Amino acid sequence: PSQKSFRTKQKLAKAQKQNRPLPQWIRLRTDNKIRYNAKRRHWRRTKLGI
Amino acid sequence: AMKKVEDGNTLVFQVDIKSNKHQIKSAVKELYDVDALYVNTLIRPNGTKKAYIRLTSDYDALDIANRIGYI
Amino acid sequence: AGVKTFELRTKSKEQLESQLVELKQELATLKVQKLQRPSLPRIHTVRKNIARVLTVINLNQRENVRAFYAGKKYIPKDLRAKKTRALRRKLTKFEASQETEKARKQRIAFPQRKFAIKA
Amino acid sequence: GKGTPSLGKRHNKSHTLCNRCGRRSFHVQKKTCSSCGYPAAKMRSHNWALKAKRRRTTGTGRMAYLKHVTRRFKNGFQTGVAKAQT
RNA sequence: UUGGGCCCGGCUCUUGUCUAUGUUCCUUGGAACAGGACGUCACAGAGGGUGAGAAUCCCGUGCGAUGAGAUGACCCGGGUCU
RNA sequence: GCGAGAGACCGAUAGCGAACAAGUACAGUGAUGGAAAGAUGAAAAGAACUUUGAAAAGAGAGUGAAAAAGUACGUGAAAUUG
RNA sequence: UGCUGUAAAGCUGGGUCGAACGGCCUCUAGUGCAGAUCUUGGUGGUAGUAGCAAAUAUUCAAAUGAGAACUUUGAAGACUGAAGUGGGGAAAGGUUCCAUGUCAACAGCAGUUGGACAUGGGUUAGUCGAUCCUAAGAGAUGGGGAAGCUCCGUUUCAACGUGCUUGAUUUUUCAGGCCAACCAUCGAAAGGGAAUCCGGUUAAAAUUCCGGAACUUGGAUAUGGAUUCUUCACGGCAACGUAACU
RNA sequence: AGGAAUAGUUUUCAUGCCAAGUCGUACUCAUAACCGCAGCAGGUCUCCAAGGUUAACAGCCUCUAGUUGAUAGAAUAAUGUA
RNA sequence: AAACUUUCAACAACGGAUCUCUUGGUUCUCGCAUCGAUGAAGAACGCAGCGAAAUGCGAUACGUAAUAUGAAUUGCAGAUAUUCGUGAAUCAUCGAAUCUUUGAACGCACAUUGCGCCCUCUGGUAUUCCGGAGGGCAUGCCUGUUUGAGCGUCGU
Ligand SMILES: CN[C@@H]1[C@@H](O)[C@@H](O[C@@H]2[C@@H](O)[C@H](O[C@H]3O[C@H]([C@@H](C)O)[C@@H](O)[C@H](O)[C@H]3N)[C@@H](N)C[C@H]2N)OC[C@]1(C)O
Ligand SMILES: CN[C@@H]1[C@@H](O)[C@@H](O[C@@H]2[C@@H](O)[C@H](O[C@H]3O[C@H]([C@@H](C)O)[C@@H](O)[C@H](O)[C@H]3N)[C@@H](N)C[C@H]2N)OC[C@]1(C)O
Ligand SMILES: [Zn+2]
Repeated sequence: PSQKSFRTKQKLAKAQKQNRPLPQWIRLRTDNKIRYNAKRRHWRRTKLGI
Repeated sequence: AMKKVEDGNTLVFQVDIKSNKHQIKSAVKELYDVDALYVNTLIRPNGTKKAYIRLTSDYDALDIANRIGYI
Repeated sequence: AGVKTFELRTKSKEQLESQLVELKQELATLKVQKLQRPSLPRIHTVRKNIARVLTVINLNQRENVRAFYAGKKYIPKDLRAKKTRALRRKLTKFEASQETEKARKQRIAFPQRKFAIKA
Repeated sequence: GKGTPSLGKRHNKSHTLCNRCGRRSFHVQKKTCSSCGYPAAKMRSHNWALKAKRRRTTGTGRMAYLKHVTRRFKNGFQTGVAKAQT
């Protein structure tokens, strides 16, 4: 809701930060295994459970 | 932000999340030798704090922004 | 590379504090230039210079207090030896070596002898 | 009406976030965490739940202090500083 | 029959430095670490690496040598003054 | 728990649940529940350039020992299909 | 491609392939599958089949584009019909908001469109809330149980003030005096509660920004006024009035 | 308790001076932003409320505002559903 | 006779069996004794020139000092970075520090980034009002200090 606690909003800020695709320069590093960010989240599919 | 600089004599800064309006006013005074008419604060959706600082009529925000170096 | 620690320890507390002010001003200047270049590897150097000056100030003042409490019965807890909680509760060498006079007399009277067999 | 219609009336949280363990197991009305037992002094654990012990135990976190005890013991819990060589 | 205060060693622990002998010729192969020939070292032919099964290319392995530090009423071997 | 050495043990549906960003992803109000998933090549040399196509792609070409190795990548069975 | 064995099986030709493997004498076992509504994974027939039919309804032209029943603009025909298909909120979600790009997957047709994908931008308060109060209730504390985790008690069998006021004194010490029945704390974004309005402004914020005009609380403190020689004001029969008026 | 004679008030009269911290604030609130595994005909608290007809905030038509969404095309047997 | 269906063969699919391996597991043995109010284990949130994880770390934030060592790091970029040297890189070593918000978790409270009080310094004309910096205020119990209470009680 619009009315929200500081603790909740801080959790929501971190959730936005982790919802980004891989930086593509990572894939160029010597013996890199990560091809994509496997920990993405969409707001309508999987809920944050706060 | 720079539109607010050009019009409302307001400087826009990112500030430490723990600071209050009194500390921000004192800090801009000590760093830039300006006087704030007020400080309006805001915690952004990414978790950092933004301060809207309007300078008194004795100061020109555009000149201070040129001197600080980001315009 | 940045400021050199062996050079910092020669300085006084006044010269260190004025250098810290100028490094902070320089880091602020680089963050402004960070808005429009926007890649500044120089920032890493100045950040670590601030860490070194802050370190040298702290270790200077920490040695003043160690000299201030040297030989005192009670000294601040962060200057006391920190081994482990259990080791600090253990009896000191003096306390562990305490002997009753009854036990001391018997130890002197009957020490372990030195001996061999076949002669 | 006990299925899909009743499932529409779920908008009051029974649990919120626990300060001690952070799980969303802090029961709002009982003011007790169902996971770690906060605010009791002891952490909640049971021998009938060994897998719960695995999830939250020594070594699942950072061990910011115990990490270095075995190296400090190995040197006899030294005091002082290292000496430059001749 | 005899107490005690200390110095140096030993032992104990931790730790630095150092080490034998083919990358010779021919064939296959992208690559020789394969096969053949001729050898070498070996108190070392454990193991790993290196473009395929490598004692001999590299790290090690085996054998020793030589230094620095720490700790010990509650370990002992000599010396020093009460 | 910390440090080591091993085995007539298992070899990716096995062996710990986990050989991998595994107590992860995900589920549940909660206590709890809890996966799947290893291998191009010696080396990216990861296909410049031309051409058809809106493009994805195709066809030539090119690299490589091999493309009957093309990041849908070792080998590549059966069911099933052209 | 054949050969051997009654058989379990063994050997061989051709193709594919790329790093280890076999015969014999013995040892040993987590040692042989067609079934267990077996387990995990994979794949069929069914089958281009059932079906994609509630909520009145769409049409012409242009623009864009490789591509338009489905996008945008214009024209029109309709509907919700203020107990709305309008305009806002609480709970819940958490960036879905906005602009720009953008179509592999998703939107059970399509897609140039999108709550999708990518990159950025965006949430401004003394006056709106929270914050504070107590409600049902929850719950520390001297304590009394319980082997104990803990249970019970809260007007709680208790020596329970982190008290307050002045006269000031600086000496940061005093001198008194007044009381201590009650009061840990938590418990409402709908109860109680200090105080803000209008106009304008953005791609996206506004009772928060800009312009103008106010208000409340806490503090300091100067002028003006009022009061006092009848010391702590006058007037009105009265109800009561007043700029003040220990 | 303290207060007038050429002196203290009193900021419950007027005017003037200073300051007001922290967290929330975008957007949805539903036949697609919540819960029902989903963009599900279900479920989910509340405020504002125009003209005509009428007893009426019912039904029916309309203004402001908002939508024109729900795969589509061609035909119109049987048997269905309404 | 085609189509269609069925059987086989070749090639191509679908799928991931087989074979080969293995910084993992599993069991056995040998050795050692070291968590925490000097704030642990655990939690949250942050930190990089370009990072979402994992790994590391704490506003000194993929780290500061020190000791050792001796030329890198590397995906790209880049020193006001370096090479016969107080010198690149290094969780090599590690004895000095830093160590947000918490947590037994300690001023009170905590579904709040809510609310006090004490001391020193400091800003606004200020012992009181408003602001900033630093340092403090939990409970049970022990020893001691000091200040006290009770006709419990001695003496004068
Ligand atoms: C890019 N897709 C990834 C892909 O990396 C995949 O890997 C498999 C890989 O595991 C297989 O490789 C396999 O090789 C052997 C053998 C069966 O081949 C297996 O035993 C082994 O598990 C596995 N490494 C490889 N043959 C095909 C890839 N798509 O792993 C999962 C995935 C998401 O599909
Ligand atoms: C013989 N011993 C008794 C001892 O039992 C005790 O007596 C209590 C007494 O204090 C209580 O009474 C007390 O406590 C209650 C409280 C419990 O509500 C209070 O209401 C009451 O005012 C108070 N006097 C009484 N209700 C019970 C007696 N056994 O205390 C008094 C005593 C003489 O020592
Ligand atoms: Zn918890």
